[PDB]
Amino acid sequence: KSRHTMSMAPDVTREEFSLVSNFFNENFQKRPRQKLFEIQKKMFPQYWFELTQGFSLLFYGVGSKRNFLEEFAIDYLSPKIAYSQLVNSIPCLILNGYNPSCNYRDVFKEITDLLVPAELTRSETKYWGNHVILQIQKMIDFYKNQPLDIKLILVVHNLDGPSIRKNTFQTMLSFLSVIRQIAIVASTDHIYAPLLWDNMKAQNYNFVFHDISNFEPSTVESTFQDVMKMGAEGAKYVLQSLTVNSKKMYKLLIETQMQNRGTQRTGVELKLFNHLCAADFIASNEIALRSMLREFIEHKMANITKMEIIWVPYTYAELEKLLKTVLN
Amino acid sequence: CISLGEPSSIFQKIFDSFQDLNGPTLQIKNMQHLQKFLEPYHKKTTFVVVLDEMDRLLHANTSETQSVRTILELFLLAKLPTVSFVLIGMANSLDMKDRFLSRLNLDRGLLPQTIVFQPYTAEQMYEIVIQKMSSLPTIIFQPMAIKFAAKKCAGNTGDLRKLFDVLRGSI
Amino acid sequence: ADAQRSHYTVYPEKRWELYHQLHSHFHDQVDHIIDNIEADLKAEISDLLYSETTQKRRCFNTIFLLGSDSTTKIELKDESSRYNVLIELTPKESPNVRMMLRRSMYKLYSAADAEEHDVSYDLSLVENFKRLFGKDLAMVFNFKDVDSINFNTLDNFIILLKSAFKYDHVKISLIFNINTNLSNIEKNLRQSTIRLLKRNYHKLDVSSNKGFKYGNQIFQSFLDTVDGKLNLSDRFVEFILSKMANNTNHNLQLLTKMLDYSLMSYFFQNAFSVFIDPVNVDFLNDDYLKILSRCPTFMFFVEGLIKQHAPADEILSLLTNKNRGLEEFFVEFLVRENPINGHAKFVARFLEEELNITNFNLIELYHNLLIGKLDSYLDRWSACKEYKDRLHFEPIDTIFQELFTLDNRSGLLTQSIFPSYKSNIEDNLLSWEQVLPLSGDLDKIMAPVLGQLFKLYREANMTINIYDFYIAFRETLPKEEILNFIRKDPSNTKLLELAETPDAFDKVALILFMQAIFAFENMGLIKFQSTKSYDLVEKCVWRG
DNA sequence: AAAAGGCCTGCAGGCAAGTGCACAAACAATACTTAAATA
Repeated sequence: KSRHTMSMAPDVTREEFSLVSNFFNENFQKRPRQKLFEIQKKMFPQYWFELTQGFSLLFYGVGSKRNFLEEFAIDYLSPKIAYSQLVNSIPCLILNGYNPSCNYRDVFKEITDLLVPAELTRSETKYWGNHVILQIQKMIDFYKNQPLDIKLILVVHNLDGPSIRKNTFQTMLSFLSVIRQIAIVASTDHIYAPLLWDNMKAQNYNFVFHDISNFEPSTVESTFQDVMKMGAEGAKYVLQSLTVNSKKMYKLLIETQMQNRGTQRTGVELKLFNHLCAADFIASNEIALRSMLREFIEHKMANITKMEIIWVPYTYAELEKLLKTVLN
Repeated sequence: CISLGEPSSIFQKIFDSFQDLNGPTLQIKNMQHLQKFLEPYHKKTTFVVVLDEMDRLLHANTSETQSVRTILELFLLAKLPTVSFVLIGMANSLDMKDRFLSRLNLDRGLLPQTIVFQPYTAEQMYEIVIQKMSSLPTIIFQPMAIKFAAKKCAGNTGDLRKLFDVLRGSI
Repeated sequence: ADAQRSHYTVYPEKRWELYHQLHSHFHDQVDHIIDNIEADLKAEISDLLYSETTQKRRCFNTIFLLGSDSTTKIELKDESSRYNVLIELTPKESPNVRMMLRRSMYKLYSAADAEEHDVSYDLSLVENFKRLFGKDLAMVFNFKDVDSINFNTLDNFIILLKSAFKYDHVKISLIFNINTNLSNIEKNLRQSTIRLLKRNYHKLDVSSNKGFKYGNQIFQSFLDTVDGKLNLSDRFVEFILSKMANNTNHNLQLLTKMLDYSLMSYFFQNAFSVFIDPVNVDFLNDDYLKILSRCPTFMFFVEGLIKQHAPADEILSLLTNKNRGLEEFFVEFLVRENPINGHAKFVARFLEEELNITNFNLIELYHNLLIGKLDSYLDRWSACKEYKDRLHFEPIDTIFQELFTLDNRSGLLTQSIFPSYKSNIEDNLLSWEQVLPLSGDLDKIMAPVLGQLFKLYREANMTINIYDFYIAFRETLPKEEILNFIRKDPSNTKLLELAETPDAFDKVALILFMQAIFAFENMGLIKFQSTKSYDLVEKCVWRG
């Protein structure tokens, strides 16, 4: 069952990786991106007239919205529609949904002061008995008899974020979006977005959908997430900071384990390994040997199975690289 | 930075250098409040900050929640006056640089000069020993046996001063 | 740069006026019926809450809300000399019994304080209550959303409350907001506690959808709001009916939503809105005269003229050869009253009070009307046989209506309100050209990374290897173009030094792959099965 | 040519390799409460 394992892959340093991603994502399909963008910008007065009726504007379509999200919102919608009201441009409440440190409690503590503090509603602040939901209920009862104009524009990047998608946060944002004097516009990436809202939450949201596909590299979103590249190279820096005796003993280990990708058959037995590290007069006994070995083990820098095989799971290529570069 | 596990009371410890009294609770807590907190007052002699034993803040509570968060906050030097709090940090285990955000570390921060100080067998530490021991007692003993001790310890050792102490115990 | 911080805020037409003056009438009647139903619900619940003097007076009376949305606010009688404290419990507020008790006690004590102007959060507060507040107490519990609360906990809590009936200065009442299925509730509780609730219950219903007494009524009000001023094809009505039938709980809200959205589409693209009233016949333009030519009514009636009027001279003269005469020929049929709406209201109110029929839908009735199957509609009850000739209405084929109407033939609204969320993505990803138009060479000779990876994606089985796909994608990767494109940037130093790496092809392959599989996890297509392992993955979506 | 003693082979008798994984408990630090210092 010999499967292609990602171990047998040409690794790329973080610098080369970052820089080539930069080159590509900033030059791969520029002319397509700008053509698409200048074409779709004509839709902006359409969004104006749609949000005139407070229809929560949800945005789907492949590629990141974050850039385009802040682009449409901060630059076009807010100040133009502010001028259109008849003065601080309506504070654009951007929700870094990709940021997993967003919490309903604090963001609502912000929202409160953003919204009208016409009365000392802080007096209604109580025990953990959630005054988020009760106070927003009261705020809705208030706004039901208030004039109709946007007093704040909130926009969520990646409404399917690891925090906003929490059903509590979702319900809070639903009961929020019920308010008329606020404009709700957001976007997601999860293809299963409609799984989030029942007819109750839809009724709260009154979602109107729009596709936006511009095929972005998801710059910011690549930042919070992480994959195996984001071990062999882990130990590569460790061995760069050690003692000469450790250097020599690992040198002997790597010779006797690379002689026979560095496979397990190619290792050595601890019997003969002690025989060697005692012949060349390095190890006095087995206890000091295993001690000066566990410093590699206590950071998972070498493998051991059973013969008493100590086999370096690091590739033959990377191993002989250690030899030719950092060991010799 | 030992008994804190949090990035507030640290910077009061830098306010300790003013020999004054203020309300620090915020101005020592959030990065922006820190930037507000560090515009010099007396003569415009630049003040730079140093964090001794960050390997407790680095080794603090859960990584992706507070300690990596604290590192991101304190570590970003995006001030507008170039006379900023230039962190002079110290970490025991290298994994700290592996725990950093990949994007942030390569193009920004105090990270690049990841100077290493590998265990000095005799060549620098033994000479520090000799230079402090300029007033050398008459019969200390055979210096070659001294270097023998140095090597056969530093094999598994990083304290020649403590090997010197077991030598004073021997004498 | 800073964007990685958490939600850091930033602190930076005649057609339209008719939209206003009519859309606002629409919403006005909407909100009228809305407040009607709301006051109705408040009234019925406040009524049923009292006057039920049950001589037992040792068991709190229970009020079930069948089909309750759980959002229905409640009011109480002021009822001096006795506090009327409302208590609301959410399935979030209910981790156990003890914390339910404490949260409820704190809530009711705070309310007694607000009415009142050291206390144990427990049942003692009940009996001390009089001594500590004077007036006797009467609380009511409003379990906001019961179906999700763990019924063992709620049961234990009710048995707890039962003990409060040994003080006689308090009385309690329960308000169950069941989402539906009273059988579901009576399936979970201990039967011995049901027999405690069953002392005096009332299966009061709260459903916006019931006999359409609000549904059909708001539909009719909408018909009135659109009377004589536009039309709506059978396609529109059947689409409304369909999309309504699949949304059980809240038909009305969605109905208003779709109607308003259709109106917005019209008043933002239709140019003839200004021509439902004669006061803007002078609002005509020569280009408007041109666009009033391409009408389907226009061509149909030109054909009818050519057929019937054998002399082509009258038809030719009334044609583009004249413009004032032509526009008069057009405005001739502009005033078709369309009794369809009138006779619709007629038959509606008729079978509402003459036949007095309730379990019916005026929407599909109007559909049949525009069709003419209204006979095979009214037949459903066998009571209009004597009336199917006085409620008779053959559908009339009005003319020129193809300019003053609304129909979903372009599916703009349907695609924008009810999109194929996964199908749209699969299409625009695999196809990608209908949206995407120095370095243009590779874009023209090699697909965007997303779609050209999606297409290999497609042939993948349930469980796939990371690296097998990596190589099958390396096959797709043109190394010749990869060196064409990397060295195509000489201006950068480090990128140039990168460009001469001899093993750069597979390296950049892994780079692009580990960016693509990266950005295709938050998009939901692929799942990184067994994080900390990531040796294989699964393709969640399939085309289908 | 078929029906009755006898003997040969297709179905599976079976179960360890073995991974998934659905159970559990502290878990790391949430969210909030309550006494104190200053005007």
